[PDB]
Amino acid sequence: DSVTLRLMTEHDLAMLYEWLNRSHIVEWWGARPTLADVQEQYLPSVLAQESVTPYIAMLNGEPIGYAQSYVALGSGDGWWEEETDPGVRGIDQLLANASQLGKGLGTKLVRALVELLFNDPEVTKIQTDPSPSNLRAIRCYEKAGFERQGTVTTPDGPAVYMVQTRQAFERTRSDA
Ligand SMILES: CC(=O)SCCNC(=O)CCNC(=O)[C@H](O)C(C)(C)COP(=O)(O)OP(=O)(O)OC[C@H]1O[C@@H](n2cnc3c(N)ncnc32)[C@H](O)[C@@H]1OP(=O)(O)O
Ligand SMILES: N[C@@H]1[C@@H](O)[C@@H](O[C@@H]2[C@@H](O)[C@H](O[C@H]3O[C@H](CO)[C@@H](O)[C@H](O)[C@H]3N)[C@@H](N)C[C@H]2N)O[C@H](CO)[C@H]1O
Ligand SMILES: [Ca+2]
Ligand SMILES: [Ca+2]
Repeated sequence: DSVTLRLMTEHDLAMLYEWLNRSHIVEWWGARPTLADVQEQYLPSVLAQESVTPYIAMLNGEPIGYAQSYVALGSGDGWWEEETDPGVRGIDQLLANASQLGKGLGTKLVRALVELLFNDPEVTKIQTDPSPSNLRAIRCYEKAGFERQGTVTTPDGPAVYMVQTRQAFERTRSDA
């Protein structure tokens, strides 16, 4: 059914810790953080100082994944140094359950996150940066309305820079 987003809290950290150690996640995210790693890195107030907002994806009253949005400009640590536009938001996300992968749930999560961010009238464009090897994530982002721009170097290595502008989001709301 319907994928929604709520803010992540401190109460979600043990669950997030478990998720980040599942093999389908460890593969693409990180790696293998301890409980204390997750607690000190993903505490919502700690993420705040990075301009990162954490969310839990919800489906039929159950938590099914983690997402984050961030302000690209001024990200620090070598991140997004050529950005000039404070309206740009980036996203990252994962699905908690291996049994639920490749069933279009990720596309729904991404669509829900993109709609959320464009409801901040200050947001001009959403970016994402899946690794070149992560073809499944790239295809998920494409189905969700993102377009591949090219390869950029990040502190996590080269990435496929993908974007969806507000104008593209407006134009793809109706077929009128
Ligand atoms: C910037 C970043 O966040 S980097 C990426 C982040 N996270 C991860 O990779 C964590 C582990 N993976 C996940 O949590 C999830 O797979 C997500 C969120 C990346 C994507 O969600 P999913 O539900 O699996 O994707 P969804 O099914 O909606 O779409 C994936 C597409 O790739 C295709 N696909 C499925 N498996 C693969 C694969 N192994 N290789 C290539 N393509 C694949 C699917 O068929 C679908 O395309 P199609 O509908 O045209 O046939
Ligand atoms: N100052 C930064 C802050 O801007 C922010 O950077 C963002 C990262 O989090 C994202 O990576 C995450 O998602 C990836 C999956 O998409 C995982 O492969 C990765 O393991 C995970 N970390 C990047 N894709 C985009 C960055 N802008 O968070 C950092 C540490 O948490 C801070 O140092
Ligand atoms: Ca505002
Ligand atoms: Ca239209």
